[PDB]
Amino acid sequence: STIAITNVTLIDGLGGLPRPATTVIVEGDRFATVGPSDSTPVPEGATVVDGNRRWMVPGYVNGNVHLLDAWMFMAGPGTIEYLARWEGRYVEVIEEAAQLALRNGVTTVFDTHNAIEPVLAARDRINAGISQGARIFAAGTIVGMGGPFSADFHFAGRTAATRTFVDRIDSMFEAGVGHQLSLLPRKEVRARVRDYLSRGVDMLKIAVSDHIVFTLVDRSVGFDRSYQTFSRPVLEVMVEEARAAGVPVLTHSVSVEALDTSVELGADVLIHANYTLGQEIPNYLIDKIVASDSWAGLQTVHDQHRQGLEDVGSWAAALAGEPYATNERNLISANAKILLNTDAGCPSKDHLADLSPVEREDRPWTIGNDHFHWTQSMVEKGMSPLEAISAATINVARAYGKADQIGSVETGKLADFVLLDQDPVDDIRNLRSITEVFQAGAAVDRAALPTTPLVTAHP
Amino acid sequence: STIAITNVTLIDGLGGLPRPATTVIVEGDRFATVGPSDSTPVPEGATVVDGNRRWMVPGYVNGNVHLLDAWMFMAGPGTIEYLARWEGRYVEVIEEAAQLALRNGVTTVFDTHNAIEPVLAARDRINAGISQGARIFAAGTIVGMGGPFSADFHFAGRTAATRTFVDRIDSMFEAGVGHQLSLLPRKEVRARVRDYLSRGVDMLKIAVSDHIVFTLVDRSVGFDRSYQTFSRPVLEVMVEEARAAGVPVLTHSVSVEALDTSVELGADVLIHANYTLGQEIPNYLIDKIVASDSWAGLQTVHDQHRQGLEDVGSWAAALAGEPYATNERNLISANAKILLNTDAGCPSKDHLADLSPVEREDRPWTIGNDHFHWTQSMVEKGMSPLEAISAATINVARAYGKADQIGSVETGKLADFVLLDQDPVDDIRNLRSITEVFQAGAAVDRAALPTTPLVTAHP
Amino acid sequence: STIAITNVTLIDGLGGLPRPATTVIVEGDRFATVGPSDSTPVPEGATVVDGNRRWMVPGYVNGNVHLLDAWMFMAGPGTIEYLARWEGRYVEVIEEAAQLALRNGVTTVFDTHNAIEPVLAARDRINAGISQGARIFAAGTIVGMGGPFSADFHFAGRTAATRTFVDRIDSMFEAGVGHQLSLLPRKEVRARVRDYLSRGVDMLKIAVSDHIVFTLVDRSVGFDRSYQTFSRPVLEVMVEEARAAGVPVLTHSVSVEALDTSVELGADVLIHANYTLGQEIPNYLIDKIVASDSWAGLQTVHDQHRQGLEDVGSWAAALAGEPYATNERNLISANAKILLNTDAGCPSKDHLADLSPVEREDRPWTIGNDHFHWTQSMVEKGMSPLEAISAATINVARAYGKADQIGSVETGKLADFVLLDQDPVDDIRNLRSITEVFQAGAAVDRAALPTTPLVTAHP
Amino acid sequence: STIAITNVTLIDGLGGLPRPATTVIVEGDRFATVGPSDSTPVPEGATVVDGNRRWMVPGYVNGNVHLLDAWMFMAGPGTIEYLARWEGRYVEVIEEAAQLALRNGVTTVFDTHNAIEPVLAARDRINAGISQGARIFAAGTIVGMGGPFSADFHFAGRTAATRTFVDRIDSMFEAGVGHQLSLLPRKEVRARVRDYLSRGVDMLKIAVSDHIVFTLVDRSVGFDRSYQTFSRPVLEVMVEEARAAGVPVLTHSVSVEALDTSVELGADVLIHANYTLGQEIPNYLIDKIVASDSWAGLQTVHDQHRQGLEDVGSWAAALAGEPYATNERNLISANAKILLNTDAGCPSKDHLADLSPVEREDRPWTIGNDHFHWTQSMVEKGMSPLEAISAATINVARAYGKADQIGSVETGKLADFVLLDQDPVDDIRNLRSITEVFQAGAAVDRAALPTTPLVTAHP
Repeated sequence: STIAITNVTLIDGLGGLPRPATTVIVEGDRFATVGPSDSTPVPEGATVVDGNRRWMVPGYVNGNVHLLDAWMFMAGPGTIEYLARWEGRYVEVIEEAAQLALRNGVTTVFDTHNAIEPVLAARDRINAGISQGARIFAAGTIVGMGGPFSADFHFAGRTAATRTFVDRIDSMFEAGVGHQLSLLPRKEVRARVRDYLSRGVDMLKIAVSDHIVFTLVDRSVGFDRSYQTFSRPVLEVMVEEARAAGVPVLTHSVSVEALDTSVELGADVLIHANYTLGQEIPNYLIDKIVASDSWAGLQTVHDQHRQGLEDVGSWAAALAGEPYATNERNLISANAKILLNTDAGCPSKDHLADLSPVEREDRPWTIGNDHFHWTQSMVEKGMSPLEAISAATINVARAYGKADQIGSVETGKLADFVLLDQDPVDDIRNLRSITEVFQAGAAVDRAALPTTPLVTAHP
Repeated sequence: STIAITNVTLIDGLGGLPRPATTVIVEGDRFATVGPSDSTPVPEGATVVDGNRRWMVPGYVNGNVHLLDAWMFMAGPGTIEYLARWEGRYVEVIEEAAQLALRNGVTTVFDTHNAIEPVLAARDRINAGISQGARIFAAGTIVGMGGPFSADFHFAGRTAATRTFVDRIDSMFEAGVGHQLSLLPRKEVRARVRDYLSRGVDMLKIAVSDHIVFTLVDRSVGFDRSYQTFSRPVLEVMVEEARAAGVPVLTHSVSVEALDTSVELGADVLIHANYTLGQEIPNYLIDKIVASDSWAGLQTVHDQHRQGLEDVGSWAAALAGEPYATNERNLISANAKILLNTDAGCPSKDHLADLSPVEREDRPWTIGNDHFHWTQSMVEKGMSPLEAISAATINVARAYGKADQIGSVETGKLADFVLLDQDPVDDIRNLRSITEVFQAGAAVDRAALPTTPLVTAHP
Repeated sequence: STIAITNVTLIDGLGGLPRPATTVIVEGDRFATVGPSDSTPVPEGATVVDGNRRWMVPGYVNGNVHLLDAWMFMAGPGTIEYLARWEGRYVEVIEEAAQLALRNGVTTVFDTHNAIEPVLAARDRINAGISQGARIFAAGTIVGMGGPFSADFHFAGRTAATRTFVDRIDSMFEAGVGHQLSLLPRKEVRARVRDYLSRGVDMLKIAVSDHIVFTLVDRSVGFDRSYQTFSRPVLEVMVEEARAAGVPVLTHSVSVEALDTSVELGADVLIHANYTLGQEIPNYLIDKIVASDSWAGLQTVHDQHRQGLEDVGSWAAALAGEPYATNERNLISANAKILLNTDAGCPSKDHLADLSPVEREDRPWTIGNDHFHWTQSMVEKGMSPLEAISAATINVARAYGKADQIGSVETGKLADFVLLDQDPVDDIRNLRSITEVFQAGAAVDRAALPTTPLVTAHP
Repeated sequence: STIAITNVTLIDGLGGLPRPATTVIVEGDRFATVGPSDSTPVPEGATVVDGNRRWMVPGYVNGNVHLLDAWMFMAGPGTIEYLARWEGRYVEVIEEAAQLALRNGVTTVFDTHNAIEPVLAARDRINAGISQGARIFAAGTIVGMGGPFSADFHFAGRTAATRTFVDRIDSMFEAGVGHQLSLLPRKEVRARVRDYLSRGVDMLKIAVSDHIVFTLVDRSVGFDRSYQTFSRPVLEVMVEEARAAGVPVLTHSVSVEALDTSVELGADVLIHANYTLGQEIPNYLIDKIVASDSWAGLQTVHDQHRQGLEDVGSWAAALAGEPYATNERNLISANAKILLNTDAGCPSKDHLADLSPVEREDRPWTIGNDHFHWTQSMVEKGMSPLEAISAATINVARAYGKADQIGSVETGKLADFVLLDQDPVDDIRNLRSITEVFQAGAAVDRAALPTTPLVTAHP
């Protein structure tokens, strides 16, 4: 169809004032003309879309989620069942999460940890309109990290499951890259980091620091025992390669140091720079990130979500309060360039059942809720009700080099948009009320989504 | 309807001399009339089917298996994934379990330990010929023996798998019966054995003594603790109820104590009969058994498999090794009334895979191979091949009281039998070489089984 | 020199009204003459005691304790270090606990589970006067149970400690009995049971039920499984052999059966009586105990300490409230027959530091404060102050057959007794105030006790 | 004093043609003269010692040892008992081991991981002649590794004992260092290092890669997973302070990086240099090392032990074979320095008892054979018993800057020397020939050692 959406009150999300009396046309995919005129106008064959009493915000863009849920895998009881159920139809399961986002208005997602052949499949099944879902740029595995049954993720179950299964699934995820590279000389690293890269992942996440946490973490004490995965020399050896392909660089930082190094490594996208596992980002580095110009994603929680979570002693609750949010504001109020990151996904129905109602009410990490929560809380961090959005908008997409394409709302750009019911401003939570989601200049049947309920099957 | 045989050389299945040049005829399941007159009638319209060069042996009746394969449950691992994928298809995974008894010749099966619902629904489905398999009378669960994920079975996996999942399944097996009742005053236990009987188990199997033996196993002091779950006045209570509902009473016994205990009640069948855990059976017993009217189940391993388990140190080898055989035989060579008992069921294609190729060839614990294994080994413990197949066929029937229904090939009994190229009387193992298999006056398509494959699907 | 005590108020604690203005006269230990008169005079050349405005109570006797901490163990952790450090000095740890017992006024103590080598020798040491301490009786191991580093106790550490140490330190306990005993023929048990009793244990405590409730560790839950360690022929096979040596048979029973069987052998002392684990003893059984001639050892906790533990949720908090306190009133309300049973001991210096001060204060299971607490709660359950007083003194002696020697100020009997400022009758907590402690005629120096501080030495 | 030990064939341990027909004068430690002459002659008034038929070597110095024997603490079981029992006598336990070193000829011992207060006390005591042991130098703990109940050491351990004893003991090592250093900025990592030396540990060791053999405990997959405890700037900052103090800095490296990072920094000693954890030092790195001028300690085994080890199931067996071994070979022959390195000490009598008799004879990690086994296996890998004999002496001396004090019988040097009844140059193995041992000029009574035995005391 060729469509005209009329009488929209438009948030470009660029940061400009919202403008009412705005009428947007779509050509093909592709936004066409943006102006009010009275209209613009309509080419008589153009499909009508009535935009009275609604808003257009650019289609939401999530910079961090895992289409197959690693927060659970990291979480981790229930990793084994969810992998064994759903094995071999994973690629359709990945497309499940991709839909839940889009259903909630996220047109495009960046996934930083997954199984590469199913997540590439998914990225291929979705773009070609074989499979309904959100546009996915595949991160691949995160380099230097082991499988779902390794450490880095839930470690027991190495002993509770058949060895042949436990390794089987790992090799899917780990591919030829990953954590054994610790030991070995960069020569062979260099070798195996482009054989991998040649696989078509959009991006590279270089795991600069350890993923061993729930495994080691202490039952009274909070965090400790951060480590550093790779040699400082070995670390450029993958940045050179990453630079060579044209994929940008994403980085796992978990400690004040290794964040520093990640900033010195010139990494395009910093994934959870706010979790420094410790002291707040030394008031030094903020003015290096800010100064040395690479984008910074923060992952957040409400106070109200936290207030509950320590009330129930969630132990994933420590991350919410405590030096971590008292640390982001500095970057916010220092105008660090900010990204939408909630490590996220679509968990097994049983793992929701274990959590307290307090805990799974409005859970940030659940892929439908995540971008709303994040946009709601960030303001709680001293952020105007805009930018907030984009925020999710341009800033995740400015930070990958997808900015010219997504999105949007501007002429000659992919037409991905969401229509709201109510003012996004003073109440940032209105992003939830969505009369329509358009993608690639196309309508989404939101009412019936997902296309095939799989991981939402109970019983 | 019709079908008959010519000039077959049959073992009457009572250990009577095989009479060659002999013939069966049979109309509409159960056998019509047998013996040659060197005219055995053909009343025309009749299936001319050749019996030369092959033998007529009654169908195998395996008096212990586990259609959900509970053996794999007391660990190894690989239960967690197994129960997860397959949950809600359970009836099918079992029926496939049942079929692989038919292919390898077992025409009838009693399941000592299962979940009542999908095993009864598997039986209720077969019995109606709604599906293919070996006739099941299904004890349901065992009384006093609880969750697949508790102790008794896969103890690790409370912590590896979510509580919802574990709690959901644990209830699937326990019924109203199970672990607790160790606690209940017995007259209220009376309620909950009885609620259980009315459900439709064809029999009742109480666990006189623990299953904790295998979680922990442990540490290679190759024996050392047993316990007992109920008090005798509860046993004598439990058997009373088992009597009036008309069901056979079966008994799990793992200690020198607890067999004398098991027999006194009047249990018809003693599963795990030879397993005394660190001890040879007392003559005082070898007498209590031989004199007092009860059947002993025995489970055994090859002499070329025995030293395989010992070699790779399989931690199953404690059973193969040491006092079980000298304890086995002393029941055979005291002339006890024994039974074909092998715990078994389909294992994870993976749980198979972790195993050594030694453990894999000749494996006792598969549903297909286990009777071939059993009859073979049992002669190696000093049986008479003709008599051991009595253990395979009539003996199991007479235990549960099924002799008038199944067993030996006599007149008026269910028409179930097997035709073999080589000779059982010469070599019992050559009960393997089958050409035709018939259950209920019906040929079985020997290639189709298991129809819908799940656990077997390779890869 | 013939201790002679004038003007006191004597609680005979046979229940009778305390008689003031009374002097009891001691001739070389073994009290000779209680008096009315006014005094029934002070023969001559006797030592001087000053009794007016003070109360003499019988020197308390303890119907269960653990000198080597058993309690703590079950625990769990803190056993690997405590038993490791004090190895071979064990024998002095025993007396040290009974150095702690005496100074608060416990003049006699019955230990149930302990290590014969240390437990018995220490008593031989104490009685003949080599070491200061409170008289010891000592069942040795509980036949039917293992030791500290197995199940029944601190399971863990098996895999965290040395196999050589592991095996060495149980089998200090286990002796000939406990693991094994379950396996063997009754015939071989009664040889081993007879053999062990030969070592002069004063008692036979047999574990009628299991001691593993702590693999039954669980939260969101409470205990479900209990087992009965031996068959009935073995349990009464033993009680024969205890009858041989003329020793009392004590029973360990945590199920509603089990306790019932304990009853059916006529066990002289029921240890753990009120603990049937999650069930309430039916009044048929409350009646079975009261009619059948045997004693109910009753373990207790503060209504406050319950309210104390219930808050910080001590992992032992479940026996404090719950069906376990609520019944036992049942046993006493019905004139049950009573005995002062407090599993108790002297924990490692650390074992206390791991405890919330709401548990380090007024702890029931610390051998110092152990009896004071038990009496205080027994009045709350519904005892007349004296009869709790009678039952913390003579009953326990009368249960085991010691009322020939200890427990009442009736003459002939051992001179154990205690003097306090305050009247226990109008507050039984005012038993707490000790002025003098006299054992076997002799005064106790309560200032320097324990003589050599070991476990009380910090650090 | 004037000690003169005469007509010995002297090896000053410089790698020359040995010096037969010699007499060396000791005047008050600190050798006065050396020349064959006839003697030189003797100054009388003097201890003339029989030098008949015997050699003189300066006596060994071990450049890697733990006097709490932390090779067991990863083992780990049997860590707890050891630390639990000896505590408070820890100071005597350290001195305990230093005597077995002196008993076997090690005249000076370098201690690379321990608790400060005990070891600096033990050190300071031996120097002060207030106790008898091999002189101590003692790096203190190794920075970046936490207590022995943490990762890097005994697991499980930590959850199987009190949290106080775990916390008290842990802290005692960590000294302010290890673990958290991970958490905190280079700027306050720096300051926290400055405080540490303040007590004067005599060198600095810093773990460039992690101690976690036992977060990976898979036979089969085996060795994978390595980490670095510090980013390069933190190693940098740590390194200079170590210079500002003038303590030799030593490196713990287990990856092909680390090692390549450790030479980059210029840690004098690289400990664990031949351990690539699964990879063989690259050419270019071995010829990087030789230019680099740092001293390489290699931990070596007999081929005799390695077959023995591997024929057990010995968990170190990998460490003997593979490149782990095949590496020292490629390092010795590049004309690269070698340092005498064995982590070693005295394990508890129970730690040894578990192992096969194969494993406990000639055990490299035991402070009795530790050097001997080591020395022999250098000549087995291509050293010259002239250069291997010294590899235990002048290198370890030269490595720490003690070179003008220890390692050769030479200019104004403390008299440490040991007298052999055999020729070491002929068979190295002949370093087991000792007759007497002289430390600081004085003889020590060698069957009198250890003076007080704690760990040794069997049983």
